[PDB]
Amino acid sequence: AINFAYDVVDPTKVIKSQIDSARVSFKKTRETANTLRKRSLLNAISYLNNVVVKKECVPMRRYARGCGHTRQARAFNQRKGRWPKKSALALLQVLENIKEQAVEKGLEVEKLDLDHVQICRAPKVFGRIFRAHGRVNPFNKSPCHILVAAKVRD
Amino acid sequence: SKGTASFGKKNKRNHTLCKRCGKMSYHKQLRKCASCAYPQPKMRTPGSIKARRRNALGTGRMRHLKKVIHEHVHGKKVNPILAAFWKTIK
Amino acid sequence: MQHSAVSWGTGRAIARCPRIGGGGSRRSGQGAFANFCRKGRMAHPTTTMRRWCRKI
Amino acid sequence: FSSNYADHKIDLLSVENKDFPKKQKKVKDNRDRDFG
RNA sequence: UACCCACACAUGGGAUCAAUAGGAUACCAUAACGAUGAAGGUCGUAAUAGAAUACGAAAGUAUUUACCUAAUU
RNA sequence: AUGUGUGGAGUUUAGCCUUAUUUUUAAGGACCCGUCUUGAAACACGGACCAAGGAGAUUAUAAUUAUAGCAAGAUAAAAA
RNA sequence: AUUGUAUAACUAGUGGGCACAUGAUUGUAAGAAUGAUGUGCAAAAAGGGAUGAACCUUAUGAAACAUUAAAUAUUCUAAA
RNA sequence: UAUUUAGGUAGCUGUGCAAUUUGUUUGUAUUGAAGUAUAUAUGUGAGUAUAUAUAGAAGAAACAAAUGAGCCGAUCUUGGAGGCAGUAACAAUAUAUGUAUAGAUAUAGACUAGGGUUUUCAAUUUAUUGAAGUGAAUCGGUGUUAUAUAAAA
RNA sequence: UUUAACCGUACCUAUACCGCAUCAGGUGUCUUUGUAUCAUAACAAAUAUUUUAAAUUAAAGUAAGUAAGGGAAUUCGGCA
RNA sequence: GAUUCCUACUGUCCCUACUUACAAUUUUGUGAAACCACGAGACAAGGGAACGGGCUUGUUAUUUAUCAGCGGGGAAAGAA
Ligand SMILES: [Mg+2]
Ligand SMILES: [Mg+2]
Ligand SMILES: [Mg+2]
Ligand SMILES: [Mg+2]
Ligand SMILES: [Mg+2]
Ligand SMILES: [Mg+2]
Ligand SMILES: [Mg+2]
Ligand SMILES: [Mg+2]
Ligand SMILES: [Mg+2]
Ligand SMILES: [Mg+2]
Ligand SMILES: [Mg+2]
Ligand SMILES: [Mg+2]
Ligand SMILES: [Mg+2]
Ligand SMILES: [Mg+2]
Ligand SMILES: [Mg+2]
Ligand SMILES: [Mg+2]
Ligand SMILES: [Mg+2]
Ligand SMILES: [Mg+2]
Ligand SMILES: [Mg+2]
Ligand SMILES: [Mg+2]
Ligand SMILES: [Mg+2]
Ligand SMILES: [Mg+2]
Ligand SMILES: [Mg+2]
Ligand SMILES: [Mg+2]
Ligand SMILES: [Mg+2]
Ligand SMILES: [Mg+2]
Ligand SMILES: [Mg+2]
Ligand SMILES: [Mg+2]
Ligand SMILES: [Mg+2]
Ligand SMILES: [Mg+2]
Ligand SMILES: [Mg+2]
Ligand SMILES: [Mg+2]
Ligand SMILES: [Mg+2]
Ligand SMILES: [Mg+2]
Ligand SMILES: [Mg+2]
Ligand SMILES: [Mg+2]
Ligand SMILES: [Mg+2]
Ligand SMILES: [Mg+2]
Ligand SMILES: [Zn+2]
Repeated sequence: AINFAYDVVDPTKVIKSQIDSARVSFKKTRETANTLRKRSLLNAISYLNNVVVKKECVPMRRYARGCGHTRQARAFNQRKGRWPKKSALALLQVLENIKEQAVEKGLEVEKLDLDHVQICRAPKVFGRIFRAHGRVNPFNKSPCHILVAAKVRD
Repeated sequence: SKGTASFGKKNKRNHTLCKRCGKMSYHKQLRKCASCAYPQPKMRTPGSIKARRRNALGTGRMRHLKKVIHEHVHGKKVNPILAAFWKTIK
Repeated sequence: MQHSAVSWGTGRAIARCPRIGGGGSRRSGQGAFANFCRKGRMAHPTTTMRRWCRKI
Repeated sequence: FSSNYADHKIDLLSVENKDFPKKQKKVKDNRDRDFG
């Protein structure tokens, strides 16, 4: 029951969807979703399938220390790029669910646009490891919340 | 070695159950309990101050002393067949 | 003052205050027997020796 | 608004052993300028 | 694009304030165990039973009281 | 300790004090606090960050100062 | 020259010091060691010696205006 | 009527602000008390007063009293969460149709000590729940002793 | 011959034991096929497990090979 | 076991060169630790607690915000 930080001016023609505490790493889904805003919904699903088959890359901007250079990141005027698998499959499941509510409410699929995309941190899940000389160190992981809203064009 | 290589050789068990106390502290070669000292009649004095808390009088069931306290406050109900008989004693 | 703690000493990159010995739980290794320790007794404990009445 | 069924969703089984792995012991038990 | 600042809205965590079938101290009464088998322990009994709690083959609501136990042909 | 949206500066210099409607700049001043030490910004020690906790109180016996009741006398000793 | 002088009672900190000017003892000599008289830093602001615990002018609440001391007047930097 | 006095480490004395509880007097509150977050005024200063949003049940002032009575530090105690950093360190056999055709690494199987349902099956995804399963005159113990408590070889 | 009482009979031998662990360590006894002119070493049977990133191109590492002519001149020492 | 000399032998050396595998360089998945007064660019001389990253006079860097190496310094980290 995470609330949205989106301010809705028209209650009709706004579609929201949500996944809470997904089991994907936080720093990698933040890197993929930075360029999804102000796009058509049809261009987004075509773009995310090219990341899985390694034909388009993701430009690392915030957390980017130690990433290999490539030539596919010239489209963003960048010099770093990577292709995360598991982060793209979690975002693809959200965009299909938006497409199903549009045909149930009878809206037109081509006219939609992505408007509000934010993710945030989540409570941890703890773990363990056993190192040399008999010492024990933590081995925990960090999930995230995913929030996406779609709006029709004018 | 003294460390990891010698902990594989520990597969012999020395202490077993006791009859009187119920702990696993009865030596099978020395033939003596390490907590209650079983073959002696009197029980062993405990080792510390906290050890008197763990098995004192009153943490058990008190199958008899619950009755004896209850006849102190309220009177004892008598059997009428037994009450008539005791008056016929010399 | 119920426990049986003792200081470990120097040479371990740790403070001097008395530590709970033993093992096997989250409790073992914590401080005790001081007024600035959690679940420790306070310095200068109150008592019933205090004068309760005055004389006029 | 609404959450859906997914294979990347959380589990209630993992939360049981997670708090079990969160309680242990925190602390446990040729030099410089050498001459004879 | 990254780095910095200002404002508005959402995550993370359990501090502050208010409550309370819990504790601490002083005083008054009692000061009742056991071979007629004590204190303590092990195993069993619920129509669908695990923890806790009560109870002994008469067993999960005025009598009975399984086996060790001072345990005693 | 982080996320989203809007607005603003520059790439040659963090934060602070004084004076100025050229206040996301200009001119002057200005080494990091606590502590032993004749002497610390020191190539002397402690301190990565927030919340809550944390150290001259009590008793007996003496003495000086201030105050109250009675005064050649003064007093709630145990008890009734 | 001084409007007071004199007398009692109670109680804290300190007992590792260093520097400048004048003059000495030991030592080849030392930012070395140890005594004598005065004033300082320790515990003392602002201005000047580019910078410096002790050198030179100089007595202490918050400000504004005029006059000097120590030191300076090609430029950084107020002033032939 | 300071035309005279005013710096200050160790140290001594005076006037004042903050917190919890007790006796007496005065007063507030469901058209909204205590807490918290932003502004404004006021005090040399410890601090105080008011305004707006949120929340939902009790709190303030004066004259006197009792102290467990005011933190940046102690390699201080307990909890929560950073940078370094998605960095070190570990895991990654072939087939257009397959309950098969091939490749690759490792000798294998029984009694005792230790473990105790991990056994088998069904349903749902080295997990969770529920049923079923151990049959002895001739296989072990129970027997004798090791020169006043001893053998599963 | 309603004669032969009482207790244990599932499963694991190392990813079902002990070393805080699905740890290159440790742990009593026995059995095990074929070629192998002393044997050893080695290979094959038997039985049990196992699914999908790139590559003629770095430097410096951990292992294994080869070297014209000279033959201890290297070095504390023919250490390797 | 400790020490010296002859014969054979050799990349120990003159003086180094070439080939292969595994880690490393490139991709996906699981995902830590030591350390941290502030570190916002680096030097020459000065004085100073007599060997400054910061103080005083001088000389100076800058690729859209990188990637892979290296061991001069941080009187580098461990242990009152
Ligand atoms: Mg790298
Ligand atoms: Mg490891
Ligand atoms: Mg170990
Ligand atoms: Mg042995
Ligand atoms: Mg023995
Ligand atoms: Mg306590
Ligand atoms: Mg300056
Ligand atoms: Mg000194
Ligand atoms: Mg120095
Ligand atoms: Mg040092
Ligand atoms: Mg430190
Ligand atoms: Mg506090
Ligand atoms: Mg001093
Ligand atoms: Mg001065
Ligand atoms: Mg000079
Ligand atoms: Mg001029
Ligand atoms: Mg003063
Ligand atoms: Mg206190
Ligand atoms: Mg604090
Ligand atoms: Mg302090
Ligand atoms: Mg901590
Ligand atoms: Mg690997
Ligand atoms: Mg099972
Ligand atoms: Mg069987
Ligand atoms: Mg069997
Ligand atoms: Mg074995
Ligand atoms: Mg093993
Ligand atoms: Mg290569
Ligand atoms: Mg050769
Ligand atoms: Mg040759
Ligand atoms: Mg030679
Ligand atoms: Mg030579
Ligand atoms: Mg050799
Ligand atoms: Mg490789
Ligand atoms: Mg320099
Ligand atoms: Mg010098
Ligand atoms: Mg680098
Ligand atoms: Mg020392
Ligand atoms: Zn016993």
